[PDB]
Amino acid sequence: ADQLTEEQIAEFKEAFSLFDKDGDGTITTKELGTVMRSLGQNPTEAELQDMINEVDADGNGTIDFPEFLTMMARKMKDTDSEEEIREAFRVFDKDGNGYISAAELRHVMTNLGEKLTDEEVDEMIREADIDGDGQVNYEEFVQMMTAK
Amino acid sequence: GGFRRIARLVGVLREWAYR
Ligand SMILES: [Ca+2]
Ligand SMILES: [Ca+2]
Ligand SMILES: [Ca+2]
Ligand SMILES: [Ca+2]
Repeated sequence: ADQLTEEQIAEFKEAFSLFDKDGDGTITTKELGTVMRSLGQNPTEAELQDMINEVDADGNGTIDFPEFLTMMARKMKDTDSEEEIREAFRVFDKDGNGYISAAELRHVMTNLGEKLTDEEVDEMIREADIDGDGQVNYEEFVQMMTAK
Repeated sequence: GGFRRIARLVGVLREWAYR
């Protein structure tokens, strides 16, 4: 009985709406450009178009639910999980002090488009606060991610 | 939502800007 991996694909369905602010089922270089500024800056509608062209399975000019998933598994495979972790940590550590912070976690979730209480941010720290210092250090951050 | 699940999506943000 060779089962499938559709269980993981369900998670990407719930994340797709977060990336598509219009909830119309498709993301356009203009919409994603807002996320790029939050990471550092906005690319260019010319260059943004080339990125979608290599991932456009149909060639319509936009990324659909099934097209977005194929690119995700293709990028991580040719890349290493160690590389995506280093990039994500650097994005959360805006002040670059060695660890994150309650204010650092809340700034990204709100910037992403989700509303949570300050208590919601504190618990996130508890999950990676093995030493009990109230802050997540670099070592605690990687261990919790590769715990299993 | 699990904290580990959120980290996977963050890694995708920098890769998109890589190219
Ligand atoms: Ca849209
Ligand atoms: Ca397409
Ligand atoms: Ca920090
Ligand atoms: Ca800690």
